[PDB]
Amino acid sequence: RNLYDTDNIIYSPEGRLYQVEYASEAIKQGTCAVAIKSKDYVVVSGLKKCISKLSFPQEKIFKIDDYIGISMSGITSDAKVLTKFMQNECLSHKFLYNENINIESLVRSVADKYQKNTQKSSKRAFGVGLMIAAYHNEPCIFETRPNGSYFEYDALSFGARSHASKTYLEKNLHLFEECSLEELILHCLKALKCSLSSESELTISNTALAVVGKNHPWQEISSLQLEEYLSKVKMDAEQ
Amino acid sequence: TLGPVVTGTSVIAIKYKHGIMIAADRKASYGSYAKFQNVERIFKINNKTVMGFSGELADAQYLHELLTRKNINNLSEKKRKEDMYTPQHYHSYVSRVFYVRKNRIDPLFNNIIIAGINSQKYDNNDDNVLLYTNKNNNNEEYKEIHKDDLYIGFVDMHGTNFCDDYITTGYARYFALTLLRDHYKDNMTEEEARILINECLRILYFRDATSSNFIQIVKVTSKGVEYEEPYILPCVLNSADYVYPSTLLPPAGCMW
Repeated sequence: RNLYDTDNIIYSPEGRLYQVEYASEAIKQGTCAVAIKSKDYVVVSGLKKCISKLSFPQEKIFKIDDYIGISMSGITSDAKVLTKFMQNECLSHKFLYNENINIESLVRSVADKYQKNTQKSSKRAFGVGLMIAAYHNEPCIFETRPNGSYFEYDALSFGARSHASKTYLEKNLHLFEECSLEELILHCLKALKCSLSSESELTISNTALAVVGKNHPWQEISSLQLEEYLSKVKMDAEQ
Repeated sequence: TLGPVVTGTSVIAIKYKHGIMIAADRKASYGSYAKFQNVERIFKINNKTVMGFSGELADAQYLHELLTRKNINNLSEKKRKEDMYTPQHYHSYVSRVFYVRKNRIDPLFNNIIIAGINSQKYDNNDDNVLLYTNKNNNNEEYKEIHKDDLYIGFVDMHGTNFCDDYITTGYARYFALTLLRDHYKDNMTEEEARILINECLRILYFRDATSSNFIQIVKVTSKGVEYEEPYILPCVLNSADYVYPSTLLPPAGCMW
């Protein structure tokens, strides 16, 4: 409604915060990221955005701590601010208490940071949604939204045209829990491909993939290993 | 706090096969005046962590309130037993507090022991935490806890902090520490640990003017944190030359 979307502290007659809804709308315009987890591992894959022929693809997944990583969808400046916040929180917890931070408390603090920006008219919601993959006694996937909510998932996918990925995940969810690491990586790549347009293809340049696990600190998958996995995906899809 | 006024004497904590045994006498002295004789100097932080102090009672109480509220916040945020803070976490917190106050030159006139069980794999006491009712006071055997799963840590006024298999504060650092460095051994049973601690406390009672023989023992075990019934330590002199009448010594010279 034209009269109630001017500022972020005004509810519509339906009790809606249109500015926060538009901050969320910013998320749907980003590239697709998918994250799934087995009993031991979290695999996070994403599509890197290439502006043009001569441009390098942009980063999609970032490391927060030894066993914490994130993917983002939306405004990159907001994603950077939140990433710096999370990295400093993890490092300061390690400094003060000589132990890893609790991922639930980290996500709660990030959600509070989200919320505090929606209460004043001199501020605005973050136009970025975060996917947080971590290992703290177990694999965990969190999604933080612009309005200050956070949820925990067994599989998650956001970004542009990610409903195909969601369909694939809903179809194959029962298989992820008992999967091995290779099977989980293949499943994540297959969901990303499901999102991907047919004209586009998954290559080592435009695909980002990371794993975090029991004794597996958050690590990006090397280019050679990624090429092997993509070849496997193409071969088994050819059948 | 410019200095100590009402003070508590040494505390002794040791590891034994079932957990942590920590002992302190229940006396707080206002100088040379033993004004308070039933004071509590060991506090429960949570089901696996205790804090003992030697030094100013006011600063000890301030720290105890800080730790109580830290535990309450932890419990509020807890979703699984693994979320509860550990003795190592509390030791780090207290060390940071002391370091910052040293930097401000506004110290707490205290030496602190933070002891407990650094593990959640020996019981399910933290599945449902009760703060205002102690079900312990229906008896199952204790669990043999590995020494590496136990934690005793020391913090001093300057923020110096460390951990060991046994920690002493106050005057204990001489008498009890000598006896422990001689006779302590791993996987002691409860009775052996109590006998060693009782020897140390008896020596302290004989050689320390600010101590008493009214003792409080606290056990951190798989059953949780248990306060024993305070008891009077029997302390008899070890020589008859002490009791020998002075009139039976030669009346000439300096025989006193």
